[PDB]
Amino acid sequence: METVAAIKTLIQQLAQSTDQFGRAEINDALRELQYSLETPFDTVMRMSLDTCQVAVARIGSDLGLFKHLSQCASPQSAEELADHLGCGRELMSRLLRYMASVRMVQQTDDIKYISSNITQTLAVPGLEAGMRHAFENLWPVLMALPDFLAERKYPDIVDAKDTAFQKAFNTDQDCFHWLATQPTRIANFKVLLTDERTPNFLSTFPLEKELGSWSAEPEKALFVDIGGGMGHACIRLREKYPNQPGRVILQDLPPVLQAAQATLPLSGIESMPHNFHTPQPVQGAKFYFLRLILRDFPDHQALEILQNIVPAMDAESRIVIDDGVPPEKGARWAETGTDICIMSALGSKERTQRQWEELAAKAGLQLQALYQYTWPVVNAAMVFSLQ
Amino acid sequence: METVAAIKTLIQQLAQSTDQFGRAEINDALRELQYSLETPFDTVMRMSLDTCQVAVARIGSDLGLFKHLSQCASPQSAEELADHLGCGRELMSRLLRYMASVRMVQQTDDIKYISSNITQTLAVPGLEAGMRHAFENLWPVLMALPDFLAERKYPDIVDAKDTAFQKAFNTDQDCFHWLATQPTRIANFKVLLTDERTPNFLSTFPLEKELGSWSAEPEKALFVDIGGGMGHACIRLREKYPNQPGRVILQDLPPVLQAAQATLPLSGIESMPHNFHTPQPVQGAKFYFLRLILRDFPDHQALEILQNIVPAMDAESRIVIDDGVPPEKGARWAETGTDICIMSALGSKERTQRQWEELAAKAGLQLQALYQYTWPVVNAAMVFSLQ
Ligand SMILES: C[S@@+](CC[C@H](N)C(=O)[O-])C[C@H]1O[C@@H](n2cnc3c(N)ncnc32)[C@H](O)[C@@H]1O
Ligand SMILES: C[S@@+](CC[C@H](N)C(=O)[O-])C[C@H]1O[C@@H](n2cnc3c(N)ncnc32)[C@H](O)[C@@H]1O
Ligand SMILES: CSC[C@H]1O[C@@H](n2cnc3c(N)ncnc32)[C@H](O)[C@@H]1O
Ligand SMILES: CSC[C@H]1O[C@@H](n2cnc3c(N)ncnc32)[C@H](O)[C@@H]1O
Repeated sequence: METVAAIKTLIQQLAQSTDQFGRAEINDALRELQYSLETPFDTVMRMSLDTCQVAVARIGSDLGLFKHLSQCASPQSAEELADHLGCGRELMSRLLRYMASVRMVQQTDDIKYISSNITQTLAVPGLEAGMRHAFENLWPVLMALPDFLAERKYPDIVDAKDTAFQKAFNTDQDCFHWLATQPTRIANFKVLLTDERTPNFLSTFPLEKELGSWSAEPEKALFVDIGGGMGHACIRLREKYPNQPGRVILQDLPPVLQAAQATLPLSGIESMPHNFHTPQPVQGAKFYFLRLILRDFPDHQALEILQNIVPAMDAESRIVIDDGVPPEKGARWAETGTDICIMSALGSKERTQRQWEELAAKAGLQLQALYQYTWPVVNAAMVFSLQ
Repeated sequence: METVAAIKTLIQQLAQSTDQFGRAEINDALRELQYSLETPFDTVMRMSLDTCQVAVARIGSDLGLFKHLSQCASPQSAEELADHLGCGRELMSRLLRYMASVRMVQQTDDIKYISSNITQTLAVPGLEAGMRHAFENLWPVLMALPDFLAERKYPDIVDAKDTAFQKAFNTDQDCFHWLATQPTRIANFKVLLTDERTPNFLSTFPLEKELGSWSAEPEKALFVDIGGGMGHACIRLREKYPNQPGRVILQDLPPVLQAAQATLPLSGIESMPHNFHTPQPVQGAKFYFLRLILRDFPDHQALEILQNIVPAMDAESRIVIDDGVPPEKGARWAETGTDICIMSALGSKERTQRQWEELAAKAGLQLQALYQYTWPVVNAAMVFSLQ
């Protein structure tokens, strides 16, 4: 209709007028409008059928469909794609019709297919690995959660070894120990670590202000990236602040450090094997950095991780927790759905600012500053000192 | 910000101004805009987390939360709901924060909780049963589909006994036969049958034109509702055309007829046990009516269902197929996701108009008229005659 076409034009123009945070606000508003305007039948159909997207994306990934379509220079028929990818022709046609209906691909007026933005996204290895993680790891845990809670009379989940994960995968191990026995899941996780989120904390972190008159002499450490994965934070730090002296150290387990060597700069960033359940070896660093680490642990274990760092700190040292800080009320779906998932798989939780401060106070830490860098979903670098 | 509030105001006014079909078009446009404006990370987070809605709706149903909240006269704290419903207080608080973020409930400015439109929807028994069906029946089949297809080198699914269902539930039975052996699932399906879709075919079906000079004597049947469930079509027919002569007959299996007695009118509608895989007993009826029946069967079995009716027809008899008629191109998510689901569970498929005509021609039937009654997703009463 002319009205819906005009709605689309105006929302597209408003989205172009603003920045990425304004666009995120607009998208959340579109979701709220959808939910408020759907009929009861629509609500049930949406909940029933939006499930299809993850399974169908998993199939397209298995087939290599999104990568292939992303590199195509002209629209492709369903028969061409089926023959190229080794898929039944009718199966491929039905899959593509569904995918086009949810913009996973685009369907042309002559019933051929081209890449959409979502096609290109699912072709990126790290983002593809995120979707595959949702299918193979998250889905079974969420499928097990309702009956787990029912059988246990709805307990408050507090223990990584006693949550829905153990029911879903028929094991008594916690998720992290179980994963070490699953090579294909490990391989997918290694690809998942190559995804770099944007924006990052350096977009708003006032580094020179927080540094003050800290001296890197004689040979002190500026930045210790604890569980840093591929070291993206270290790389971006050296990129934005190339002249700031001090050691920059990536700490992780040996297999992921080995994976990180391929893309690490030739010099300037150390790779130090370190298990963050053991005392922090680097003494007196300016910043001990924990990005998306503590969210994966219940309070008692997250506390242990902080307690292992505290003895290494001097008066100028800071622990920087870079993580989600959802609000007391009005939290968005992308910071509450995470909470349900990490509850069900890891026994952990999202933490408000007050909850972060309580946890850190148990380690003897005090919040000095908080630097938000995403909106409306809150990710922030929280700077803690001793006392 | 102010912009988001203005978008909501204007879209709400436009939605109020139009009818249900215009609102459905607007909602589809809002979904398309959301998908087109999300970031790559947003896409993966959405696919990862929208899954949570079905699991959390199942938990809320298990707790009786939506029915309870729907009958509350004031906002309720999370502690009050937890204590009343027998749920851990922190678990209840986290569940409610997530539900509020996806409008499954509403959160007030003082962090209490009231019903939303979706709360009320999930409190309705038939719609609740739809959500429970999505969780317990659809989700396992979709979880099994990618590896089923991979192990079988991506076959065209054509057989109700050889699809993802058999892997999901570790059985050689087809879905309907297996479900008949599962009493709790049967009970849920009986509640699901009490949901009546709106609008229905009588909103556009020119009954008097199709009847012509047809005579109901001697004791002939006007309308035979084959697999009619609770008999809603019979009830609405008698309601809209109370003076039209001719028997009106609800045909289904005995347990469903028994369930239907509670809500059936005291006179005017016959309850006749009949299995639609067997020859049709009522001879020379004007309309043999099949609503949302044939979509659940692959072509050879749907053909058998029609062939069991054809010998009962005289020259004035018509078979009326009331079902989805998705377009050749540009089909919507609510008529393609259905296709993927019924492929994976039942071996069946959605059918375009041309595919319906091919199938019916195998039974000796010819399309006379097609009366659409929903938009933009196509449901239509297709009228077939002999020859
Ligand atoms: C969320 S991932 C990567 C987060 C990373 N800081 C980032 O934002 O780029 C968590 C990281 O913690 C690492 N890790 C898990 N257990 C660890 C342990 N016991 N000691 C050190 N690192 C660990 C993983 O190998 C992984 O690289
Ligand atoms: C989609 S449901 C209800 C459809 C119904 N026409 C309506 O629109 O409400 C399918 C119906 O077919 C019935 N059914 C399933 N197998 C049947 C059979 N073999 N013979 C007769 N009815 C059957 C079920 O009991 C159910 O009522
Ligand atoms: C976008 S990739 C991260 C997504 O997967 C979920 N997730 C990530 N890592 C884990 C993990 N180790 N265990 C359980 N869920 C996870 C998070 O809720 C998020 O939605
Ligand atoms: C509102 S319920 C409609 C849903 O029922 C689903 N469905 C799949 N198999 C069956 C079945 N055997 N019985 C009833 N509904 C089913 C379809 O996928 C559709 O999304």
